[PDB]
Formats: sequence, C-alpha cells, structure tokens
Amino acid sequence: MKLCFNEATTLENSNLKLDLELCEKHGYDYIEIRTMDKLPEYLKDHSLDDLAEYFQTHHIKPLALNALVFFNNRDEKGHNEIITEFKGMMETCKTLGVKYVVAVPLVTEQKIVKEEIKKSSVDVLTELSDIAEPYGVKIALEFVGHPQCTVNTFEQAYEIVNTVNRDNVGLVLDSFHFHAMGSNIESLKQADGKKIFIYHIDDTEDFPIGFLTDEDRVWPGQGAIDLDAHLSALKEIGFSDVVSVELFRPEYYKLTAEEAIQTAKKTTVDVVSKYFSM
Ligand SMILES: [Zn+2]
Repeated sequence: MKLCFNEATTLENSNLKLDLELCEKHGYDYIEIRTMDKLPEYLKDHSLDDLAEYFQTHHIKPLALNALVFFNNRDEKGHNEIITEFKGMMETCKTLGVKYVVAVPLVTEQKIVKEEIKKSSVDVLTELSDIAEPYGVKIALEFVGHPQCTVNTFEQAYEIVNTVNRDNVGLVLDSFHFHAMGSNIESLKQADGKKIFIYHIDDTEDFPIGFLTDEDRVWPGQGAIDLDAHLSALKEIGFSDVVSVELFRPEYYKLTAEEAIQTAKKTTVDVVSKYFSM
C-alpha cells in the first residue's frame, strides 16, 4: 500500500512547494493537491509545467485534486459553477498527470429527501463521469460525516456510487467521516473493494456523532476510531492501493511543516502496517 499526504494536514503551516520537498524527503509516494488554496498559491510564482516537471523528476506523484465542492442538489447557477470547475480540473489533471478528483457533497441547512439527494447525486456524478472519460480521470466521492452534509454515511454514499455504476466513479473512505455520523462497519464489509478509490486515514476525540467536526481529528491511533475494524474490513474486501493522511486540527498547525509531515507518516505507518505491507 502506497503512502499519500493530504495538504489539509499542513493547511496553515506549509505550502505546496514545501509540502512537496518534505514529503519527497520523507518517502511519500503521493500527495493530494488542494485546488481551493494550495495550487493557486503555488501558481503565483510557478507554472503548471514547473510542477509537472517536478513530478517527472522526483519519486512523489499527484494522487488526486482535492474537492470539487458541493456538486449535488445545486440550482442552475450552482450546477454551472460545478461543471465549469470540473472541466477546468480535467485540464489540470492532464497536465500534472493526476489520477483522481475528489468530490464533496452539498452542505446545507435545507432538508432534502434522500431520494432527491440520490437522484441529483447520481445524475451529476454520471455527467461528471461522461466529462472525465476522455481524460481517463476517476472521481472519488468523499461522503462527509457531518449533520449538515447531504450525503453523510457510508451506505448512502455507496448506494449512490453503485447506482451510477461507472468504472470511473468510486469512493473516498475517510475513517473520521465513517465514524462521525456512525456508519455501520457491516456495510463496509459487504462492499466491493474496487469501488473504494482512496482511503483517508485520521482519528478523533471521542465526542458523540453529530457533535464531531473536522477540527476534532487527531493523529491516526491517538483517538477513538475503531481503525482496526476499518483496516480489517478494507483488507477483507480487497482494497490495498493507497492511504492518505488528512488532518484539520488547529493544534497541529503549531508544528513546523516537517514535524507535521513526519508525525503524519509515523502514526499512519505504525497503524496501517499492522494490516498491510507498505
Ligand atoms: Zn478525507
């Protein structure tokens, strides 16, 4: 299983240029690039070709672009924003050789029946799939374990992906999100491992579901998530391609970029290697 770094982990104490240097130095195989801040920032004094050249000349590679944000249940205008951004991301993936694009469900206070959220998510993901085919890029749906996220549990997200039924549409299994709204481990055990594109590892303080937010995450193994169950299930269903460490804890932004990157690696490797050869 390959090791990947998610820039959220050093959101406030690093930048893409530094993340690349340190992740490369510390044996990471992949990095997930943030499109809403890290990449634009990097592009202020670098070109996409510079970045493409970097990947061509170093071990580390770009696993995915992070977040086509709020793709489902949008009005005409919002849908336009989503499609326009995804089309733009396709060009970026092509230039940098990126394999995945993570998609995040709509977060809203509006109550929408599940069948409406499903129909919209399936229709939009199918449209994104159609767009991605000529680029060979795959879409990874990351359900978010938040009470205001329209798709917040594993089974709901899996049902959507299975209904889309496209080889280039899968899931991002994030341990925190799985735990955050109480997804059932049995649902994961019965899932097709091939539909899991990316595994985001993390952990969390033991607050009840509904109260949990991303700032509550802590390093893998230092929290209350039954990671043993998650890892055992992933192994059982055949997933084993990659694990990316994603944290949003303010506390860790107080560390240097390197301390965070090295700690993210050690905690992740020490937990995951008990189930997978890395
Ligand atoms: Zn995640």
